[PDB]
Amino acid sequence: SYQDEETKKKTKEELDKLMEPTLGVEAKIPRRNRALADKEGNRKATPDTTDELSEAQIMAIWNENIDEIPHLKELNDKTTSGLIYHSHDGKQEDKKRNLQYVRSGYVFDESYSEIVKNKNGVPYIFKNGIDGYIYYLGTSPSKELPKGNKVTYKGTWDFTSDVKTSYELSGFSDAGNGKNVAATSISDNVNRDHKVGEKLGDNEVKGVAHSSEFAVDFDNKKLTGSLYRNGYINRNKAQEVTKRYSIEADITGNRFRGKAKAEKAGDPIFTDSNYLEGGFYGPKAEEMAGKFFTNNKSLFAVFAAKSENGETTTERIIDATKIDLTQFNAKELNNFGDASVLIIDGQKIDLAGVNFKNSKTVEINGKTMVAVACCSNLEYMKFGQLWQKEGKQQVKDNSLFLQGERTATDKMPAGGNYKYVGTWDALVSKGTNWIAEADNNRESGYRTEFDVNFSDKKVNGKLFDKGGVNPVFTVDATINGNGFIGSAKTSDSGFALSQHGNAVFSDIKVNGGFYGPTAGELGGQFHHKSDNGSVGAVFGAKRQIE
Repeated sequence: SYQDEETKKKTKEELDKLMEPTLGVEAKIPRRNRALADKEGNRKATPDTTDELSEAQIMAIWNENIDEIPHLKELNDKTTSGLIYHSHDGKQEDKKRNLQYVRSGYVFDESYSEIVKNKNGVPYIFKNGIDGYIYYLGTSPSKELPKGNKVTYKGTWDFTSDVKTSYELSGFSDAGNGKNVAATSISDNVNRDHKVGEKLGDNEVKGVAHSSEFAVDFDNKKLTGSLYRNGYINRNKAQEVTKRYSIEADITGNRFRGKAKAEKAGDPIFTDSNYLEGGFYGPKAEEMAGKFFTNNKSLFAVFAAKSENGETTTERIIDATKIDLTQFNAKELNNFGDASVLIIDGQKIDLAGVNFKNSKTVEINGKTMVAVACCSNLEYMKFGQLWQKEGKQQVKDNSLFLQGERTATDKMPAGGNYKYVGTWDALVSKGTNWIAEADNNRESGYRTEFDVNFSDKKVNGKLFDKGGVNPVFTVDATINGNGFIGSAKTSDSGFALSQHGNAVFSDIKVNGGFYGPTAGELGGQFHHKSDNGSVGAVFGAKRQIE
């Protein structure tokens, strides 16, 4: 007498490329080509007057190890200067940046000469001076966010302009003033080596280099911020602190999208941007980082900041877990708030498809990955199998995954009783390998039934084998916030898979979540390893009517 409640499909958004989320972003610092001839060996009527910034030069990056600074090894291998620096290298006050989950700013060779000649030996590329990148990179995109109307983050920002020989900028050294090398946060004449609070000697130090501050309103999913330039400070010269930008953004998943507003009029490079995007990093959003690109393409900027502590109450926004089927342990997956996407090496694998469950095969080189994702009636979560192919078919790294976009806790139903119907994937390993495979045969297939009492804050569930009359697994759990937690178990008799004893499981931890606008979807996992008696499982179910 039961069927899927009819809910409105999740609204599909199409992001401009720059607004797509990534672990990090980098851009090369522009350098004017000073060569006098072109590649065919003919004299240029005029030398280049520009070296532009473009959206194509703004690259997504995805290194897992943040201690491995982007391009740092490449720059050391090719340097003839021995003058390699980066914004976290600790050698000056402005390069002491104590972040745990984020790295940002710049990495560069102070003086690198690039001269490319054609086959007839004529130079058609000549660039010299600072060589490097502006960037940010984060790790562990946040799965929980603080509660509250104002959480403060403090940190830095950094930037590179483009190049134009007509630029007449002030405040920048000859090492990068826009004419031959971009004006950057490397060449800006700011306070780099005196700490906040110092006196020189009547002059108080108010800031170091380029500082950022953000006020995040997590409960309204909004944030604002400011970006400051902290000028050179001397005995003969008090510090000029100027605000260059105001920032506003809206939060989606663990990301935010917005704008940067230039605070001073008439500046040829510090101009408005409609293209600001960044995210929260750390398990509980202890840090944030992002970038923007001005609308006239004069500037690519990055920023990074951290909150004072937590210590703070958080609400979970995302589940994304992989259960490995050879060790039966779990690991976190990168996810930005879209459960219908699997993220591997910065490549997004779309999990949706026309059928009830769908297989996607993709080479994220050098690995060739297969994902089998369920299901088409689940809009705010996905689960299934993930493995790597090796010939056809020797399977490698076999695993299960679950992703979901959690219900907001204040949108959790307040009582009472609802039925949830779905399916599941699992591997039980005793002697033989017993498998569960997702299907939509709710009569005799691999069924999952859940009764959820929101009043009693109790979740009860049954998980079936195909054709079975009784469930091979049951779960008892308690609702807390927008998730649930409890235990899975077998019958006291276990279940068969005659020579060896049945598999019997008791008290296996089950973690689950509620997904969607009003918890119309739920899902969870449980895993356990023992010799003998191993099991890994993911499940999902849709709220029913009648």
